[PDB]
Amino acid sequence: GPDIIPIVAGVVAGIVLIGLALLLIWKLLMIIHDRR
Repeated sequence: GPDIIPIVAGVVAGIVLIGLALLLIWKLLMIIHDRR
């Protein structure tokens, strides 16, 4: 869209960081119940 690119660069970027940050901490959750 018009005058929306600047917004996407910020949001679309953070979206990739959230999906990666969750998968990281995710391993910290399973690593505990892995030995349980």
